[PDB]
Amino acid sequence: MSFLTLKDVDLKDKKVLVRVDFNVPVKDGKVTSKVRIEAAIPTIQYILDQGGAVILMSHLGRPTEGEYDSQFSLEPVAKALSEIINKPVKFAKDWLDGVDVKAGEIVMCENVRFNSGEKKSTDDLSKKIASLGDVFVMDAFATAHRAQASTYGVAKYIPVACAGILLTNEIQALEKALKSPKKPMAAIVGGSKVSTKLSVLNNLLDKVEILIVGGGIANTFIKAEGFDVGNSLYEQDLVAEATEILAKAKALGVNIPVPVDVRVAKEFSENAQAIIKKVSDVVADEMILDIGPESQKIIAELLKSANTILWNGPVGVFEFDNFAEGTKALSLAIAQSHAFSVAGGGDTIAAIEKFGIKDQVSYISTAGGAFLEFLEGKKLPAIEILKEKAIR
Ligand SMILES: Nc1ncnc2c1ncn2[C@@H]1O[C@H](COP(=O)(O)OP(=O)(O)O)[C@@H](O)[C@H]1O
Repeated sequence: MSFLTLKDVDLKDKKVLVRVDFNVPVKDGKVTSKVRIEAAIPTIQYILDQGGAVILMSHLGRPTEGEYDSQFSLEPVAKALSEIINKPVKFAKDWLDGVDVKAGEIVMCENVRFNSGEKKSTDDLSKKIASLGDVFVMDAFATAHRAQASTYGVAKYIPVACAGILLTNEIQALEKALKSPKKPMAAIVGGSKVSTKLSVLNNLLDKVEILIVGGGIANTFIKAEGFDVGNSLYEQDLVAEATEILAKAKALGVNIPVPVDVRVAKEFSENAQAIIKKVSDVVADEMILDIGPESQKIIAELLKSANTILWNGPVGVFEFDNFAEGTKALSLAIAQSHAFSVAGGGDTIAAIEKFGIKDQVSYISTAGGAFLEFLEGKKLPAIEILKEKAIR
């Protein structure tokens, strides 16, 4: 609401520049997944119906700035879009000098990342991009955490800057979980290290009633509670930090359900056999690879009560069937909850696909760092410039 959306701007007979996420996997000049191209169809369709000309801008892969590289050209993506849309898509390689388009037509620019000044958002390149159209639309959330000429700089100099369909929905789903969640609110933070999720843990610790820690993160908390972890993956350096997190959670009346029991193994492979053990019975030679059935029950209880769920990780190495029970019971609890659920991160997405509960999750973010920076409570430069340019 703080920024303008597609419905708040005049798109009739205007050159409309759209920053999309067409960072799709390519193999031998052919797209192996069309998911992200299918996602931006409503945004493209809407502009076309309003009477404007669409100018698509995107990044692909990791090319070196200031150089052209055919293995990262958006040419196969332009052909892929024309197939899905059924509408002709002109591919512009000389788009910076000029772009020629007529209402009802779609034009695909060559990869932005080739241009000098893109990563640093140079005012030189930002003004050149802004001069190509009348309105700027930002539809690529996965890149909203980076200030770049085609995600941030163009919005400074273009006459009109707004947010597209995908970006408006992503910010709305995330803000419905973070800014003012219907209580109770439960967050699940799982991963290999407390260090990589510390900022997520400190930001959520203030906004939730339930904070479930999982995997390597949970193991560090098990060590903080005084229990022996043996050969389990944990960060010794952060034990003092996780000890403080448990103290602040106590003071703020947050339920951090540290596992009461675990599933331990003597080998890290898909052939190892689970041994259900109380947290206090972990031997030196053993490693915690999943939670126990008592810890699953505690989690299922707490998520049944919740009206908002924020899921960022598993509770076990679910890639191993013998250590998948914990993440299965967690996924099934989230599915049964009917709470507004927001999921993000690769393991969470793999857990959702493996346990086939994708429909039963209200929102699934496919963003990486952009999703994590938002969960950390940080300002996303692409979003902030749209807020400024929305003021009248
Ligand atoms: N008990 C555990 N011990 C070791 N590794 C685990 C355990 N539980 C889960 N993992 C694995 O650790 C990885 C989590 O790392 P991370 O990349 O931070 O997760 P994400 O970024 O998707 O939230 C996952 O691959 C997960 O399967």
